[PDB]
Amino acid sequence: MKEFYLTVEQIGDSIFERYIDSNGRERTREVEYKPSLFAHCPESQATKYFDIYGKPCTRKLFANMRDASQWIKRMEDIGLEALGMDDFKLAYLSDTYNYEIKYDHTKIRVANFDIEVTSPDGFPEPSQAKHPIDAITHYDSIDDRFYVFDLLNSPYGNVEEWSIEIAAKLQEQGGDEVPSEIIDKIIYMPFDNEKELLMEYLNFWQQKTPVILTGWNVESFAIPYVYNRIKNIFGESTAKRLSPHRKTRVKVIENMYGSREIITLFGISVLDYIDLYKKFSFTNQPSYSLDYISEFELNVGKLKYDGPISKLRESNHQRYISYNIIAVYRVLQIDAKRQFINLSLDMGYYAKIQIQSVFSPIKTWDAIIFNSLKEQNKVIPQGRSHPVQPYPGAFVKEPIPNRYKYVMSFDLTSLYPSIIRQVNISPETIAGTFKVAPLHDYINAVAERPSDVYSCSPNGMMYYKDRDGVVPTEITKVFNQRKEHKGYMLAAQRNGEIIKEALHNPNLSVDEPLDVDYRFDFSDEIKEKIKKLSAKSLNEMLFRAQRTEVAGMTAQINRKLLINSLYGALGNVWFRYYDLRNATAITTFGQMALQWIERKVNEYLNEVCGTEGEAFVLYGDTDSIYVSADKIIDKVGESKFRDTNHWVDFLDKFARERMEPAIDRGFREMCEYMNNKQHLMFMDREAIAGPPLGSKGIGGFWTGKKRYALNVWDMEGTRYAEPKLKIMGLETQKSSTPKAVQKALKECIRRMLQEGEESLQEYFKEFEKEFRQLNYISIASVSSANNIAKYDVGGFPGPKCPFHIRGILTYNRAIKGNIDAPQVVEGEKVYVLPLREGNPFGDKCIAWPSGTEITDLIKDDVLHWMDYTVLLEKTFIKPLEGFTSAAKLDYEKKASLFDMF
DNA sequence: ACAGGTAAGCAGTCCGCG
DNA sequence: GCGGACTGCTTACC
Ligand SMILES: Cc1cn([C@H]2C[C@H](O)[C@@H](COP(=O)(O)OP(=O)(O)OP(=O)(O)O)O2)c(=O)[nH]c1=O
Ligand SMILES: [Ca+2]
Ligand SMILES: [Ca+2]
Ligand SMILES: [Ca+2]
Ligand SMILES: [Ca+2]
Repeated sequence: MKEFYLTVEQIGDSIFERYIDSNGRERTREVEYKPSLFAHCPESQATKYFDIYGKPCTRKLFANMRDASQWIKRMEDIGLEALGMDDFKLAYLSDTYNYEIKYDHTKIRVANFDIEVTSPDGFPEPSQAKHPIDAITHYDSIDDRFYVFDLLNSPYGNVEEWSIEIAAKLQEQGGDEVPSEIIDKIIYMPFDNEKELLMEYLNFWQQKTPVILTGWNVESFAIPYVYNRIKNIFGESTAKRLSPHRKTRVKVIENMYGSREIITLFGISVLDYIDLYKKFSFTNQPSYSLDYISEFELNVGKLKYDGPISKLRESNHQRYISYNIIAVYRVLQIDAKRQFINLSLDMGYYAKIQIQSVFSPIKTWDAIIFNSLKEQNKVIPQGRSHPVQPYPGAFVKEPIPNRYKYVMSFDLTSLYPSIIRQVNISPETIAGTFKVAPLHDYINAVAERPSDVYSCSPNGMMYYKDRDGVVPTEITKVFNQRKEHKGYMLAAQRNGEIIKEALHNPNLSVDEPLDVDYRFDFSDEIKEKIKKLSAKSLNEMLFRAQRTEVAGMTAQINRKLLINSLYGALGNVWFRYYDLRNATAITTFGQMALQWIERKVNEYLNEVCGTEGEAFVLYGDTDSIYVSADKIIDKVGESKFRDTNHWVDFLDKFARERMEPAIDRGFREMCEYMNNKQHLMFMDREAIAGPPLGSKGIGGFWTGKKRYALNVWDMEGTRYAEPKLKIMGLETQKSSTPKAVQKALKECIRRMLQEGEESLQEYFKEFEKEFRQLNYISIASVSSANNIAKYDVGGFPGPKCPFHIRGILTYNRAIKGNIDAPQVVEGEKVYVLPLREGNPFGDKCIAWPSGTEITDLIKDDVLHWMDYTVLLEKTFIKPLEGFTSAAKLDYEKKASLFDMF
């Protein structure tokens, strides 16, 4: 089979590669890569290498990478450009693998692990590595086994071996409840002492050397600690065994009152799962502990136990080890669902970069663009330095705060990416410029046509319509990929709504779920069978459908992230092809396009409907417009409408039959105006919102820019079984507003849109009345803790000290001394609560690490001095007042005027 | 260093106000 | 004895 790399590193004048050969065996080699750079030369001297702009270049082979590095320096010490790929690692791959890489993941060794360290002291700082490692669970994807390393003897207590039979029993039977599906894949290994533990671990690591190393927070804790622990004991010569090439690099970076350590192991690709989740999950969590995340993604338990984790191993060792095995497993479950590793490999092998580089859009695209240029024998430009500069972006229409019964939305596809393709924007397709007229002239189709021969943009740039352009081309490949995966996703969504509509006929029968591929729209034969299935079989299918959707989502939203990131890279000084002229061409064209079609859409509707000068487009943001469909329902009036689904199907057809075509002709015209390479401004219908038939609900409302809510019935072709709320920017969508309030505010909104003002007040009085009995954790607000020290001023708030920071300082003060209470980590999330006058803490609020309960020491005080009144006003009432106010409505009734009656 | 701009809402301060 | 006019900090929408 076609070969493919595993990892690659540059060490001195050599390149170290681990790869899979034609036979599927993992090999390693050390190459004295002879790099090759370029320099401009006289037009006469002819060759095959030309820079992206069409200039001749002479190629220079170098004895070794070191000589090529010194040549780039000498070249700058002179003032001449030094073209070519300066990152010799990438050049090496590009050379070694000149073909679309087809890899086999079953050959890639993905390791997953977690360790435990008892510490009565406090949190075992990896830099110090003072306490012993008493447990290690390491899962190997090739062997598909959990290798468990237990330390039975330690200065913190000796314990009896772990029992796998006990781990398997249910909690309720005094067991640990370790999943059945992995009990057989566990290899338990007890040890008399730490040295033998650590020593046996390293030999294991030698035999099963990880290619991809993942885990939860593994990069900032596990790895560092196991490195420094092995260092402080056997010496840095042994510790370096963790690297297959015996080479490590330790970067420091210490805070104002803390020491953090960054270890890099050459020959291994570390993908901390928390970093993968932060970048690809598209979520913003109140806490990032595995428990919180595990519950959010899998709906599993809280992994409970009694006492501090510091005393867990000593009092219930059986559970301690079982909990360590389960934690490692939970990450596997989350990944089996989100599939971030697969995504990483896909992106990695597509661009020919180190796998750990998928975190860098700039690196990713540099390699993609590079490889694409190599094929046409072109030479890439040299990276230059630039000063940062602000530049304009998208346009956002100021909405009129109010309610909106029926609303319909429209939106363009991969906007910026499409704009790049339509105008043919790229570092080498620049033709020139043109005197520009105020932006509103082009919108109003009044300004003179910029060019008759070139592709143009309202910002004054012109691009060749004839040529190709590596960016436009390379950006189209990834875009087509997204197209596909988005297809499978939306299908899984639709198939999913069917199963829900079917959960209304739960047939009293014993079954087994159908065997279908949820990536495709269910066929009639299937749609036929499902109607007869049981609530049991239907649910498993719903579950499988949703897991298919999530998998699709991951695949699609992240390819979208990538292409949108190429646009951003154009606006970043570190990008080899940085250029504000191109970035601005994109955003400016966007501002024009959005408003251009606003003018248009407002015409065709004022025309058709009949009225004149009536604003149908009530809002818009970057590439979307929300059109009011009241008059479109008025010209027919609530009449020939049997049930809600009636007019929803009505509007669906109106947009799909009339509105859209109009829009297509509106953008086709603009493409002509700007004389662009090709028309790709495709704007289709999005959401259809409004209240249920004959309801007291307002259907929707806006309060300001980026702040609105709508009761949607159909979204991009999916007809929900139950109306789904679409809220944007309101408190309900923010991680900082307490969970109880998000849930409560969302119910108020739901009642406010689906039902009338009566249901809202009814629920408002109810909530206000019960608010006091909610758990403290669910009514606490959340916030990140940045620059704590900065406003320290010796344990007290400083100048302009932030509420959450303040609340932290009061915390460290209430636990000051007894080093055992969890310390708030600089840069993490924290729960925050307001304290009434007279509290023993000496302040109006207190803060503590999120995803946790406050230390049992101060917990009862804070519970007693909680200012429920401020919490209700600030987090609930104030924002509620915002929604109802803008929507012309009241939550707490009003002066009946008929009072005394 | 390591995709980008737009915009809202909360507090903290400072300053005008019989 | 605050109101609002800025400013710093968060976090969401594109
Ligand atoms: C979400 C997002 C958008 N944008 C820009 C580029 C986008 O094309 C534009 C509009 O964003 P979106 O409408 O969110 O997305 P999209 O147009 O790219 O694609 P689609 O709706 O088909 O999924 O805003 C970014 O630069 N970065 C981002 O992270
Ligand atoms: Ca743990
Ligand atoms: Ca879009
Ligand atoms: Ca769409
Ligand atoms: Ca959009």
